[PDB]
Amino acid sequence: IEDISAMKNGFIVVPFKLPDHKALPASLHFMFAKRHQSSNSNESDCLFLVNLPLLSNIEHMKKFVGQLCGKYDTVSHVEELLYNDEFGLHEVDLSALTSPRNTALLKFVDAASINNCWNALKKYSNLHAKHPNELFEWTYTTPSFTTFVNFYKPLDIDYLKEDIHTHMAIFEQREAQAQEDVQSSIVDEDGFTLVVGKNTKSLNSIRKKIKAKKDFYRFQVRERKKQEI
Amino acid sequence: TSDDYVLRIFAIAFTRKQANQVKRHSYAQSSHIRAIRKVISEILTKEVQGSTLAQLTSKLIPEVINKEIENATKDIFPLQNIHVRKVKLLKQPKFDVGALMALHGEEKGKKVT
Amino acid sequence: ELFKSNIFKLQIDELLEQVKLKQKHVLKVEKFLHKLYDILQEIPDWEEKSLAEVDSFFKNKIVSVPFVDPKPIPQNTNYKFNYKKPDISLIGSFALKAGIYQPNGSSIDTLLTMPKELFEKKDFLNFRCLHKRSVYLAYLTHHLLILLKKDKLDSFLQLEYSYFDNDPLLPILRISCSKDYNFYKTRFSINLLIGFPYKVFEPKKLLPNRNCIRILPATPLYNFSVLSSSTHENYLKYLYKTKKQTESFVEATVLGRLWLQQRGFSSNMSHSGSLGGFGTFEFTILMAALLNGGGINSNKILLHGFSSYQLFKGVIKYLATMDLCHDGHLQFHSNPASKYIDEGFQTPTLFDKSTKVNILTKMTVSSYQILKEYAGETLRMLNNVVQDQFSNIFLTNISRFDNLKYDLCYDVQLPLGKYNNLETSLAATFGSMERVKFITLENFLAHKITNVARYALGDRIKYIQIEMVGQKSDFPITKRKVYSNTGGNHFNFDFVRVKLIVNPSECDKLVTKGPAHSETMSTEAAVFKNFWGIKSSLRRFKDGSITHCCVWSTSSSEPIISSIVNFALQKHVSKKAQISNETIKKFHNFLPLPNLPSSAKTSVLNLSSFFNLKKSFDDLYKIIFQMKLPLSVKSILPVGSAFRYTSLCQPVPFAYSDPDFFQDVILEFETSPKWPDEITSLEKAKTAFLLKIQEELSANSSTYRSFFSRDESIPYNLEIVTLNILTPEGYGFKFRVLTERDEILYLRAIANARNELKPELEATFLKFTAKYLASVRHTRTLENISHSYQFYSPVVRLFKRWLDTHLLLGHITDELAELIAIKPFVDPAPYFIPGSLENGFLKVLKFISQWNWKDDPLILDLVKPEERLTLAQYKGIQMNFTNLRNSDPNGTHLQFFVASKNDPSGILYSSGIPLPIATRLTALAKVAVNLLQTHGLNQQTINLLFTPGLKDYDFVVDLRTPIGLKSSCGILSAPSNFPENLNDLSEKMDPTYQLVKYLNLKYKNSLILSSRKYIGVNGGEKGDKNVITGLIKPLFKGAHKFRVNLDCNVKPVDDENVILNKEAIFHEIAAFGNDMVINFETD
Amino acid sequence: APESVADFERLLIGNPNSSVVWMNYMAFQLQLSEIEKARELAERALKTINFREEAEK
Repeated sequence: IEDISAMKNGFIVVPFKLPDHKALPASLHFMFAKRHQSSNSNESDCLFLVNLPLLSNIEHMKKFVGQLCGKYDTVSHVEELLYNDEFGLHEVDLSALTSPRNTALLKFVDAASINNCWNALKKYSNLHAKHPNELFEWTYTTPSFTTFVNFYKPLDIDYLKEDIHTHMAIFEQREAQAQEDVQSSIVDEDGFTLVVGKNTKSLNSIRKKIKAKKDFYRFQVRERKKQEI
Repeated sequence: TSDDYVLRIFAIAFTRKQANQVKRHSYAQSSHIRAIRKVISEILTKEVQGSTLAQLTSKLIPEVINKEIENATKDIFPLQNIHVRKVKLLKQPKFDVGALMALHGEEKGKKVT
Repeated sequence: ELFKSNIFKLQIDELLEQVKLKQKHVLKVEKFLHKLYDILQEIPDWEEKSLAEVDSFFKNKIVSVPFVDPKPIPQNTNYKFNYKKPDISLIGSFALKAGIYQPNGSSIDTLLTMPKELFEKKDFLNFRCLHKRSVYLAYLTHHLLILLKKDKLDSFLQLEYSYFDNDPLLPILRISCSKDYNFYKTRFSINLLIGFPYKVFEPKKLLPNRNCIRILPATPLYNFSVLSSSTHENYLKYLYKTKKQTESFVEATVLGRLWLQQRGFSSNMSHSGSLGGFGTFEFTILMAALLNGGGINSNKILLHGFSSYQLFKGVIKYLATMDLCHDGHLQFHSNPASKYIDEGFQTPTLFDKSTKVNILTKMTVSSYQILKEYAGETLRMLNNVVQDQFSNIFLTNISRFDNLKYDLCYDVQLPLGKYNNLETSLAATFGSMERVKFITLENFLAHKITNVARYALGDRIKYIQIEMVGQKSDFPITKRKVYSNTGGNHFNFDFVRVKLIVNPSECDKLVTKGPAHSETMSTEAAVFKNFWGIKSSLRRFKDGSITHCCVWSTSSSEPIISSIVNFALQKHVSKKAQISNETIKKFHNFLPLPNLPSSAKTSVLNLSSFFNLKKSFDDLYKIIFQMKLPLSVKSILPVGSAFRYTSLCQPVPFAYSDPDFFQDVILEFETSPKWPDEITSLEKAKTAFLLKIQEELSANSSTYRSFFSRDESIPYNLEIVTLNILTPEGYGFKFRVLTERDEILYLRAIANARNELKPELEATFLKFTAKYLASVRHTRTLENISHSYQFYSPVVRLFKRWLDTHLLLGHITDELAELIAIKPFVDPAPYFIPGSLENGFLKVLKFISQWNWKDDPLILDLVKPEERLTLAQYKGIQMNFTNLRNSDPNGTHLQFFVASKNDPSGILYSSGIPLPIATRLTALAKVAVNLLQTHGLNQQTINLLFTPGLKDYDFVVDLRTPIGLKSSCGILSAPSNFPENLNDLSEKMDPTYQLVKYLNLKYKNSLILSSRKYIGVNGGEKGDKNVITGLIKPLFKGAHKFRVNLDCNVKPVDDENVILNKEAIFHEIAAFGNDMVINFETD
Repeated sequence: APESVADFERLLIGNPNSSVVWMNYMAFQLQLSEIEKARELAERALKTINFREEAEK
């Protein structure tokens, strides 16, 4: 359990000791990190993290990278962290549908910062290999009585009014533009116009919306005579 | 209804004229008449089968059922004076004084001597 | 009739080939009884001897004469005693050739018929022929004993005395065996019966109206005993003749025998606190008489060309429609058709004229009534065309537990003592006429106690029975009768236990109304005032009536029927009797009790708090319907559990710490076709409507309080808003908007989702329609069926309480709990409808323990007693179940399956439930019925079934909230206003529910949890203690490959293979509940 | 290494999204020659596993 310093699939184990609780007679909470490879602009300079602790927020990422840089004399400025869906409440985009789990992404400010913290976590893995005490301790922002009644808090009428107002306003704007587009007498490049029924609103909705006689001929009555006789 | 009260409901509706009407009368074709009968029959059957008798009375007081009929048949033909004209009980189920006391809302003597 | 005919007949022939006898055992007992015939003809005779002579005889012999009571005395025996060679005959189901292979053990009768030249025409007066029979069988068993000591079968033979189906006037001989005539493996026994020939005493002199013990009242049991012993064999000849005349006599016989055995009925003497009087023999005589006739016209209602099922349906419908006791009776001729007469002789009366015998004198009136009710119920389930009822009729023993067989029960200890002690112990008298009407004191006290309890209760019950706790029927050869001394007596019992089929609509009547009042006191009001004594008085009512009555006081711990039977048996029977039912006492105590005035006197059939809730809600209803809006308010429908009378506790004003405080109400607007076509814009329009209603409410109804709660209980809809309304009746609601646009946008998202996204969105839409669409119809029909079945609401309250104690409520939904609780009322078979809290709760748990959801489905006919499920709908739901169990044959995705008219899918209230939770619930019901079977019903076992197990739990977290919430929750060990800040409302709210829920949404991949939802009842005395019990899934218990979507907190054992990180999980639980984790216990 | 239907089901209770234990279950059903049953439980694997694992789909 001590020589397990990294993983052969590229990931690197990141441990975190936990304090002596009153009801428990120390742990090492293991996380995993690997640099990201993506073509999107906002997912560049990114670190994939697996098995994060509870409520792994930007403040605790700042604390961890501060521990790392203050130990290893590096510099690594955190920019933003992505995909903090730790409870399973945002996996279906129902809105755009009808119109990456237990893991997160961590974006930095430059490749210098990301390679500095990458070397810092490599040295943290070597710390886990040789000396399991020189590691860091993970503090949780404790979800307590105040945070749970904060979840129980009734909503603000000002926030409600402003949110409904802006949402309804931009929805009326985009819906009016969509109606103008779908009933603005569209004509293709070659002369080819589309038929639109009244009270249709979306071209996407249009795309989603997208006898014989046997006794007559003489050969027929002759084959009927043949099959009867 | 769900309370097993076999019931019979009569409704009437008149074919009004629009806001731009220059024609004197506003008569409906027989196809529109038969279509509106179909829609009204389905509406009445659906709502009073989903409801119960006390719930039916609570729907029947504030004229909501004719409002639903009008909101549905605004596209077939514009109507007016839509009303559930008559309700007629036809069968009555097994008795329930407990249900009566519940939908309505034990007592001792005075020791006569 | 064809479909049920085929299936019923194949089930009948299957059952008979299952229970068929053993012909080698038949030949064994046949050669044995032939050997007994040889032994009988080797037995010599005894001449005319006096009492002193037979006294010296059986005094120097070890055998004592089992004399009938009272004994013969030398002052009135001037006649003598004699024994000659009797006539031999064979009687039984074996003699009718309709035997089976009984597991417990059967017995075959053989008759020794006395000689006429030994008889005289002055022997049927004053126990003369009875003492003749007693010394006759004494000499028989003596010489059988000496011939057994000759043939040396004594090493495995067992010879004991007995009574003819517990007839103390008719002592018989019993022969059993133990481990070449070793017949013990046959499980058969031999009864030696001693009878009189045909026409030895005049049957019109021995009709039950006649007196035959001089001292004038009739001697009915005396008459029947001697006349039946005179005319045993002619009946058997008649049964054989009718059996050879028809074709399926033995088949109808075995169906009747197995049916009465499953019911718990037999030919035993029922008059002394036992259930019997009608068994196989009387069943055969009834078959013979009904093929002999039956109608009032004396027409042949039963046809000889019928089948087995036809004869059985005929007898059950005939006994359901024909009274034999009160206002009618039946009469036949064994040698002449059977004719029904409209005269009931106040006893079950089937009267043979050819020998002048009523055959059901072994029956009591209450036993006849419950037999007729069982006949009517089985007639109903035999007309059940939709569902099969064969396995319910024949393959269920109903007489295993008295508390399940009967709704109410009480134990009463009787220290009466002795024959001279009855005069100062019993309040009633036992004189010469009392002795001649009941020869046996057990029959005397039994008929007395049934009469006094039946008069003192009357309308309050349906049916009454008494079980004389301690009765026996056998006694050794060296005894004159049965001797017992325990229980404060010298008779064959310990105490009594009274059982009661109660009327639920006539239980909570608070007055015991009697007759009217005039100046001249009538006989009825007179005997009413004498019976009730001090308790009786004269009260007037608001309508202007002057009638005698007596007035009780309800309680939250015992019923009025218990108080009445207490007063009645303590007054009119004996001053030394001890009455209790501590079982139902602790049931009513364990029922939650609300913090309301007069809750101690409030009984269980008071829905007054529910009615106050409904009235305040109707006020709010009127306010919203007079409110004006850009739409017109189409409908407002409550769907709350307190509305459908099933919340764990009755609602208390201002008790907002209740989990069922804010009842749900579905608000639904008119069909304005200008709704937004997108889901979020539609939702935010709903929120804007609720905000407008809230502003107008705060404007013009300022006495109410109101706020918005961010609900997201439905998945993937992050903007649900519930308008919480607080009304100064101390009550709370949450309003939400239903829309056909919600329905169609959910279906559009279903159609637009990807092929692997389809099951998740299907589950989301299923939860949505469970909350919004099936819920309203469910609460509607549940309200109606509850008001038809009153006791459903207390049994579902106590059942949901039991599930909260066993922590299964975190997964089990209230609707599923309601459906499994309403199952026994809508499906009473084979029992009756429950009318007591204990009876209903135990029927629920009995069905759950006997249930097998892997194979057995469940459909419920939500309907009042006699819009049922038609055959087409039933076949459709069965096809739904068979396709679903073909798509899931073991229950990984769905374990239970309950359907109704509201749910043609049967999946709505069963989804989202793990099979560990399922098997834990099933094993809990199983261990409950096992502890009830073994340890016996008492309050200790009540406490054992109510305590949680706290076992098989991989981790156990004991938490305690710092604030007590029991008094604020409104259960007695109180709030009186709403505080100024809704934030402090949320502060006084309880968080551990959302704790365990969010922890489950985090670790649903890996962990499963169970918590206590209702702290005000399961938090100890202060109402503050909870426990989180958590299981780990076995794959994540194992060690696997570290994936990018492995979805667990792991610890690597290798550089590629990882195992779960258990103590890190435990530390995360401690972190999430840091302010509330008090103790942790690992596996 | 599960061997019976009950412990196979309990290990699917361990993980129902585990194509490994789904595959071992249907492989046991092929070696015991219940091919319709293995095919049907493969359809059960379709309707029980999640949508994030397109690789295991």
